[PDB]
Amino acid sequence: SISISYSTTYSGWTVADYLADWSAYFGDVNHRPGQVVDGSNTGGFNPGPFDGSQYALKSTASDAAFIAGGDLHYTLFSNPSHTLWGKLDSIALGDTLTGGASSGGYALDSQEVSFSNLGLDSPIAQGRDGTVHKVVYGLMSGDSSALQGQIDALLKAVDPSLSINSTFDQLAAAGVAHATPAA
Ligand code: MH0
Repeated sequence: SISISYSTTYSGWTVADYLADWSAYFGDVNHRPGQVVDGSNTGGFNPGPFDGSQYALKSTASDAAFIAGGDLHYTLFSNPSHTLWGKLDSIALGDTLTGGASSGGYALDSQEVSFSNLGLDSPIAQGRDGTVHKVVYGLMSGDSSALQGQIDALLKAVDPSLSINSTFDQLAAAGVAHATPAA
């Protein structure tokens, strides 16, 4: 089942609350045609350059950041172009990236919430319509709807009473979430 870790700072928050709020701070890095010309809004893979167990990206509006974990692959200019696909196990959200390929891996200085054991696997054949692509490109572009939908489906798979409109606390009571110390 999905496993969620959250700082007790967000006790009382719903998952949807938090994601909407995080997305508001992160904004949109404008990773769009004609608007990616350097490393300021690409993010990066570990080990990379185009494949990794992690992909990480910091906001260009704030120091909000996320890390996607799993077995991940970006097609860049090969077909289907600009598609992230593969296995997505985790999404970790917070503030300020640290580390990298040459540091033992990426991490967040403040990791606020993470979602793991997502069990998502999108084949390259699905192109940008794959769930993995939609989830991560959504986050990059200021739209966490895809992530929210997937989390909601995973929670309801555990029990139909669970939701992204559940508080983190309720999800902990249900055995899916685990509180970590204040942020
Ligand atoms: C190797 C650097 C690099 C990384 C890392 C990178 C990471 C990501 N990308 Fe993405 N991306 C990179 C280099 C580009 C460029 C250079 C362009 C601009 C293409 C153009 O101007 O026609 C771009 N990406 C453009 C895109 C576009 C726009 C394509 C279009 O509308 O035609 C999407 C959807 C995209 N990416 C997805 C992603 C996703 C998802 C990730 C996360 C893995």
